Amino acid sequence: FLSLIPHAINAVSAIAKHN
Repeated sequence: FLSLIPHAINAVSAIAKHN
């Protein structure tokens, strides 16, 4: 459902947010 391109762009916040 295209729910793959906008997902990775969000995970980039977990890195930074996951510390």
